[PDB]
Amino acid sequence: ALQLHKQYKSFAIGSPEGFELAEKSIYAAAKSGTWVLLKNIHLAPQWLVQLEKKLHSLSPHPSFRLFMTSEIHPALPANLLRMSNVFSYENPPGVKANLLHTFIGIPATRMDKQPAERSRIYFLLAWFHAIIQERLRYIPLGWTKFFEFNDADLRGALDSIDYWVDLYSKGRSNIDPDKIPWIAVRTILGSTIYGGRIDNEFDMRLLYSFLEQLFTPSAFNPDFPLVPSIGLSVPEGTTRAHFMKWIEALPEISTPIWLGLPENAESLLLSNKARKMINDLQKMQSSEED
Amino acid sequence: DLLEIIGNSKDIIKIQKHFRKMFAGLANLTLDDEKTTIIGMSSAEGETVTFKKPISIANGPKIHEWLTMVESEMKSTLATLLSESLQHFNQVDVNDHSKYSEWVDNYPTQLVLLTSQIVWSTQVDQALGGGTLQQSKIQEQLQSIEQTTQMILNNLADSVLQDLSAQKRKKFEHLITELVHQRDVVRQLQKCKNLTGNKDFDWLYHMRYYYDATQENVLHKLVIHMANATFYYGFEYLGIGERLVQTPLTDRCYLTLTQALESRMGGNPFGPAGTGKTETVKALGSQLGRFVLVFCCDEGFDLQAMSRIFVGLCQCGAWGCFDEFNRLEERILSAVSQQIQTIQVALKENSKEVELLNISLHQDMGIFVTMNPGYAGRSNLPDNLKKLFRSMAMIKPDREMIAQVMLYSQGFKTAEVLAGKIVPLFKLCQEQLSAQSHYDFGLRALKSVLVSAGGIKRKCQPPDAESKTKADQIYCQYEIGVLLNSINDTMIPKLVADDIPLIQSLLLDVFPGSQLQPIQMDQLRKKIQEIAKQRHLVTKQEWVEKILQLHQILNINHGVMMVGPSGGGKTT
Ligand SMILES: Nc1ncnc2c1ncn2[C@@H]1O[C@H](COP(=O)(O)OP(=O)(O)O)[C@@H](O)[C@H]1O
Ligand SMILES: Nc1ncnc2c1ncn2[C@@H]1O[C@H](COP(=O)(O)OP(=O)(O)O)[C@@H](O)[C@H]1O
Ligand SMILES: [Mg+2]
Repeated sequence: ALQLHKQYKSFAIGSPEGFELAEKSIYAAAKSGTWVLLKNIHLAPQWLVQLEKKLHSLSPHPSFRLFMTSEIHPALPANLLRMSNVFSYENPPGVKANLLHTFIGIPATRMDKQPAERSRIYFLLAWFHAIIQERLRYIPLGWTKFFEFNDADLRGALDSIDYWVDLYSKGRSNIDPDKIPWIAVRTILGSTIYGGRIDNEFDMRLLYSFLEQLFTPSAFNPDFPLVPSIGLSVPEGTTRAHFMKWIEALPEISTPIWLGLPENAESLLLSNKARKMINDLQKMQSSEED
Repeated sequence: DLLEIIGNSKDIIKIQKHFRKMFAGLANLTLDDEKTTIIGMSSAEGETVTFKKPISIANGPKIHEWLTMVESEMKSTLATLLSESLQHFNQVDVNDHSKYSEWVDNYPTQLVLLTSQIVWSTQVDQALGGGTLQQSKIQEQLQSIEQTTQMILNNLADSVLQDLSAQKRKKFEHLITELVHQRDVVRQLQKCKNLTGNKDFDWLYHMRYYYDATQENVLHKLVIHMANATFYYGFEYLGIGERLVQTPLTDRCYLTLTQALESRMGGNPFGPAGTGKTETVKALGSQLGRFVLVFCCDEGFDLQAMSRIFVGLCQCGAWGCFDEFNRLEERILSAVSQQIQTIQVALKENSKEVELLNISLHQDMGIFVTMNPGYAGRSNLPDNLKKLFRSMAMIKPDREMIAQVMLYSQGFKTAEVLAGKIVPLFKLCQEQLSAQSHYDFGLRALKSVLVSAGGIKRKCQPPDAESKTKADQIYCQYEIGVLLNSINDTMIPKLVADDIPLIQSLLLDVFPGSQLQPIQMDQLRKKIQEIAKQRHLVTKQEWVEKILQLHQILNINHGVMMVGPSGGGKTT
């Protein structure tokens, strides 16, 4: 909307006020020929039924464009999807792709400030985040359930790191990795930020497994292994750019060995996908008969 | 109600009722013989606190004016009074239970517990030291503290036996609960060899309370710490109310919620029903002296009243706890969820103002939502709130440990064992008796039998190496008996016929050398048989028994439901 340069108008569906201002600004938005954006219309299951019927017989001008937004939610009526160009969005696979998504939210402006060890810590946080999220695609091997470790958890974890780094080195160009209270760091991040949502006693066992592996003083030692079997260890660096150049040199494909799981974890995954597919083809072939 | 309040502005007696709606614990203001000046504040349980600076409601002050003043003397008086209690306790011979109990009365339930935790914090800090004290030493300092309390506990462990007010009774019960937390924490610390001192996280993990007099403002004098989060006591009068048993799930929950408040995020405890979710958010607010308002969602929910309430939640900096949040009509779920999002984004940003439907936003406020878990690990919170809340899983409350402390405060001395037996018991009855829809073997239920056992124990009388042993054994079985007494009084009466031999059999497994006693209403039994012949009623033993369960229960609850198939003898 910015990039292109055209009157833009957003709106979050869910409120009482949300329904009306909308079936107006948008209606008008049409003849004028501007753009509109509704987001999370799925919250209005008993509403789009109307938005549909309307939009259908709502002839507009060439330049118009009504951009809606949603989450693969069964409330969306067919007609609504069928009358628009649907575009699907999925978190691509891989630890490398995971790291890049995380970094969009770690500005050099925040990461590059003293101590120099700050950046190395941010990277360890990001790598941690990638591991526990990639293991999500291996349930029930990776985790017992689907824990929604989101992006806010990372931000919160950074706020926490930042607190301890500012306590033990505020104003210095270097911090001592052994003077830092790692048990305190691991616990806040484990039991409060990322692990509050865990209701099992073994999935908590597993999260701390990774926490204790990456957030200890020895992790600051040069050539710290991340994935030994493949020779991959933490890069030496003190700036976001140093860490990005390392990320960008990683293979697009990650294997379960990266996540501390056996490689055959991938076999179960590739089979379940083979079953989902065969199963799907069989459906679109049954009706075609019946 | 605001109108009614305004008009009757000077006829206070008329407003009192509405106080339970503007103050957590303040239920009624105590006036002077002329009814022209407020001398203090009363709690629902009957406790009283006379203000230090009397307030006049005649001198001039209009409605809001004088209420704004009570709100201040409430905080003012308690803060000042806390200092006086610190000074009192500061000089008291812990062993002399006399001058000690003499101190528990000079102050509000609320303060006695704080004065207790302020000390304990400070004492533990010193024991651990500045991180330069050979283990052995610190370890000695802890035994000391760890033992000292265990003493204070015994005394109190005997007091609750002696006849005393429901008011004073709940105050010791509360103190018996906090003191068990104190020693239990220290005990942990004692299993800890390599301790860094006043700073070893094995200690910073817990909630500690520090009082720094050499601070201007009385309010800002108490500061609560937990992990790295810091709070000012709100000094909202709570009355006696309730205290939970600081079970390890509780402290783990305090850590997640305090960290959330500290991160300007909301609290979202989740799990099945009956795990201590809403109750824990309530004990935390009470711990930081906040005004906590719980909103019941599984009911007709007023959206219009919510808007108005969000405004005062924001303006007073009070706590809103939505109970069973997701059990709300999808439309209202989105309504409230959209308002919470605008307030919570406001908190995160730190703005002093909120733009709801500008207003001032009190930094101390907090939103909390409880609910059952989502599908396969997923959260049930609404998308828009997901990244705005810190969830906490509360799946298995520490029943054994709750039961245990719960009994100790009731007087029982063998609470460790009794709790280890009454908890698997409930678990068994739950799954090895008919599935009648009315059996309730949840915590709340488990606590009813414990609290009754208490009353019952207040109406009963207890009876070389080899000696102590017999003697313990006797006293031991004595309390076991008291517990069975409550088992029969509040459990088997609700049970249906076929489930009585099952329970009585089970009870035998769990309490081998002890059996159910017959009811001794010798008087009533006669009178009942006196009327039974008149009414032609065949007086059967299993029948008369039921009447006595009715008369028993009726002496407890003011609301009873006689139940069973038609022509089962209820009416007669
Ligand atoms: N730590 C605790 N100490 C004492 N009692 C508790 C504790 N946790 C739960 N309970 C008891 O168990 C019951 C739990 O119910 P509650 O927390 O109100 O519902 P929910 O867990 O569904 O929100 C409460 O009535 C409370 O008395
Ligand atoms: N103790 C008794 N001995 C003999 N007969 C009884 C006795 N109690 C009740 N009955 C008879 O059994 C019937 C029980 O019905 P009742 O208990 O009064 O209704 P409900 O069980 O629906 O409350 C009555 O009609 C009464 O005549
Ligand atoms: Mg009847």
